[PDB]
Amino acid sequence: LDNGLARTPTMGWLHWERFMCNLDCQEEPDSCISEKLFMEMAELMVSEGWKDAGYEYLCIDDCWMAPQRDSEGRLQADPQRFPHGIRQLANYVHSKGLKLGIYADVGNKTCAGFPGSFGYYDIDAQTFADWGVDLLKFDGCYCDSLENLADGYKHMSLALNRTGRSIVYSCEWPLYMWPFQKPNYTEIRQYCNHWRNFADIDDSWKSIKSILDWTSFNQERIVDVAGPGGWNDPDMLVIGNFGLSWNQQVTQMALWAIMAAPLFMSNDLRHISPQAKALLQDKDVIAINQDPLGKQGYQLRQGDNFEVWERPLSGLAWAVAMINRQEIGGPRSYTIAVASLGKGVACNPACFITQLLPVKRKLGFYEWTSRLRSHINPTGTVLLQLENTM
Amino acid sequence: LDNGLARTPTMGWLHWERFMCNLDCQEEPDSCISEKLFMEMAELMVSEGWKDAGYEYLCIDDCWMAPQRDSEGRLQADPQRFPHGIRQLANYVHSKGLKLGIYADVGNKTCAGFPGSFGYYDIDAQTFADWGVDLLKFDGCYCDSLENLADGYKHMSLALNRTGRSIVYSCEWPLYMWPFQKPNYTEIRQYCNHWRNFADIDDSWKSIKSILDWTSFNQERIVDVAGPGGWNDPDMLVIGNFGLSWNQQVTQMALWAIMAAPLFMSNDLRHISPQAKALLQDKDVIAINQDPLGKQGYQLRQGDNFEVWERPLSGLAWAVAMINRQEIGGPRSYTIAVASLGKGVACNPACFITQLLPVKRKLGFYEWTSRLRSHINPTGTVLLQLENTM
Repeated sequence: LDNGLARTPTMGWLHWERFMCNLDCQEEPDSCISEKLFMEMAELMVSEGWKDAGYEYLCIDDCWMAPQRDSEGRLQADPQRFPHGIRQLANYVHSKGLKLGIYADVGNKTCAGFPGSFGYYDIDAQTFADWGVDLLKFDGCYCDSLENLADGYKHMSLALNRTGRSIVYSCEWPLYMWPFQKPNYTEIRQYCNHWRNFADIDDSWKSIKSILDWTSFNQERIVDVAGPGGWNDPDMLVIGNFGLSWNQQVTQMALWAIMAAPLFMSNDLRHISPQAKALLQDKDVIAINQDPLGKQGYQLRQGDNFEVWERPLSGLAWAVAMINRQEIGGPRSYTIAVASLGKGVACNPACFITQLLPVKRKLGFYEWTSRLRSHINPTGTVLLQLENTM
Repeated sequence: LDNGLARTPTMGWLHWERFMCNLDCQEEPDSCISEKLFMEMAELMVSEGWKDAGYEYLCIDDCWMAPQRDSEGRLQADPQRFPHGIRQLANYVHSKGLKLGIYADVGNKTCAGFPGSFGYYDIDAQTFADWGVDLLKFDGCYCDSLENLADGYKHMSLALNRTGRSIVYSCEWPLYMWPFQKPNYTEIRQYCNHWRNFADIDDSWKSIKSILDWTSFNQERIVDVAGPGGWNDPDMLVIGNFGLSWNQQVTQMALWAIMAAPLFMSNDLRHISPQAKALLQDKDVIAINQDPLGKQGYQLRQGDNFEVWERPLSGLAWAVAMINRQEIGGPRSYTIAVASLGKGVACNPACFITQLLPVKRKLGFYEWTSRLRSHINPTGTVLLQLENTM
């Protein structure tokens, strides 16, 4: 989508995975989906230099809206949970130098069961533009057919442009299209700033394995189309929570960088290990995700429970990631010919590799003839960055 | 097994999960199964007060032996990897105040492919007793029938007593009996200090889930036989490595305690997060595992992705463990009537509950009538200990 936006993969925070559809502010006023929660996440994104580090988009997901529409046919925030409404919430967020996402659904309802947008795209866009929204996540629950779905996504996309406001448009289109026929990715790219491809993420290594595995098994399909203004979305960063171990969290952050994926954390910024904050804010790592070139990485090699992934960067740099998939034993040793690495370009004649993760130790100079030996952790990843002599 | 040993569940360290069958001391001298490894683990068990904390058995698993037997028909250490042999290694360990485990296999071979003990039980026991072995793990690979397997386990047990030395006898008997018929647990209890019931553990929550689930799906069978001198073995502690998050590691430690399991660590004592150490050495928690009573705990309640486990202790105490099995969202609240707890005894009339894990906060006094409210982390467990007013 050529709205001149998402020129690099969007970074921000999205409530869904961690905060789900919680409507109880009796007994749990803390996880409750309410302004006080966004207002507090906003307040914090500033304090702990998430914003400094590049996360700009405070995103609301499903369950913000009241049971039904008002008198004019418009949506509204839930009266009791967003007493002040969105215009004001937006307002507040902006003031802290941030940007606001909201969520809606192509069909007759959101996935939560709340009002959908079928028949209302024109009006609904306007509302959003009106409130000062900066990003919209459109979901695909509850709709007739692929015909309709395909049209809603398009029609909504058009509408948002018509409102004349910059709004990052994040679509769940492709996901809903299987298994009814592969999606035309070039089509979607023309309408969406980014798109959800596979299942939902939850707090598990299983989840992560399977997203990686699927993105992996499907690369020709998707790796090529990705580029400035239109990214593949493998889903949120769950680093921070309860499900993944350290090496597994590095596996995520490393592979979301290789993937030129958007980076929306779903976690609780109010209680977060300080080493999860460390990872999630790694400059060099974020820079890889954010590489201005925008070419999406891919899986090079596979087998003996190891995976090799690599991504071309600007200035003849590359990122390489080695995952250990063996969930037993201790850290394993792995070696590749530095020549079979960055297409055979990076390290001809000479190479400068700094390991970025899990540590950031500079390894030396590597000859075109040289081999890279490295030790990987069970379920972890080694992420390296390569430079040239040139 | 009435050898007056394992009167509480054995604590030590076993190489297998973390170190597996690693024979390359060329390129990996550090994981290589070698005396230097045990020597060094021994060295460290003392330094970092693993021994202080209760872990006493330094255990060798598969792959310590030479390709075949010597001239007299005895086993022998691999010449190159155990230049000094076992008698000396044993010796060294004892001096540090520790006890030495070894591994052998009922059939024609070990699982690694190395020499089995079919036809050699009598001699082989003697060899072990000779070296100063304090524990034997007998495995069940490569043998004809249940007929034979059943006999080897018995015969070996007999033989070890005959040597006249104290040797903890750790059997893999029941495991090799399915799916060929349920095992007679009373029978096994007469010959083994403890026994492996389910599949092998690896570094994953999957593994942990599935052991828990299976032990749980099978309690009547096994829960009741366990007592002093004869324990159910759900396999090693993998806390310390790469696979499990914090809350998952607490789930293991808590649950292995409830399960009156032996505690054999398989991790690298040389590189270990210092908060994995904390947990692994939690006195209070260790206590529960070692409760002198020796009644094994069990799963009380189940569902809505929660689990309730409890164990009777001495002096009318009980441990309760609550597991949150839901791998999405945030921490959940759970409540039980304190009355429905320790069979209804514990907290009649009154109750003193201190949470042991994941923190060790004292909660108040609880009335017989009282409810326990608690909040569990996705994939975590809350471990509570309950005392009486009496």
